[PDB]
Order: sequence, then C-alpha cells, then structure tokens
Amino acid sequence: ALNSINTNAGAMIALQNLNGTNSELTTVQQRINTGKKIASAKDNGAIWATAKNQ
Amino acid sequence: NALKSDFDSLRDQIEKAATSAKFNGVSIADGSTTKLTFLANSDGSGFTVNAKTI
Repeated sequence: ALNSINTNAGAMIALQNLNGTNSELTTVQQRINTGKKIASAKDNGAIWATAKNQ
Repeated sequence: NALKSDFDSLRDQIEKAATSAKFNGVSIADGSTTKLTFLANSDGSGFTVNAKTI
C-alpha cells in the first residue's frame, strides 16, 4: 500500500538477488579451489563419468 | 628366417598400435565407424571428420 508497516517487497527482492550472487560466487570459488570445471558429479554427469572411466 | 621374424614382429607391433587409439571408446583409426560428427553451431549443425583407417 506504499506505506505498509507489516511488509515490504523491496527487502525480499534484494535478498533474492543477494542469494543469487552468493550462489554464483560459490561456483566460481569451487572452480578456483579444484582447478577444473567438472570436479564432481553435480557439475556434469556425462563428462564426469567419461573422465573417470578414461 | 631372421629377417622374416623381424618382419612378423614389426607387423604385430603395427596392429597393437592401431587397435589401441581409442578415446572415450570411439576411434577414427581402427575402422569401426565411417565418420564422426561433432557440434559446430548452436542450431545443431555438424562438423564432420571422416575416418582414416590406419
């Protein structure tokens, strides 16, 4: 209602965007730590399985 | 006979070397398949590599 005292969507949307940025940061940090894109089975199942067997 | 044995040894070496040139189970040197096509464009177009049996 532009003056509500119980809720505000601006904080919710700011939180959502911050969480998205944190997730991307986590992915990049994992890449830097392990030194490779496909490190686990979550990154890419097909390529990870192929590399293990090879 | 010595030269014949040397020839036989080298031929067996050639067969061993040729049959082991596999990556991810597929090869372009054994003669198992006729060509390999990889992705070349975001619309599904292909990059074709003909098989060269050696």
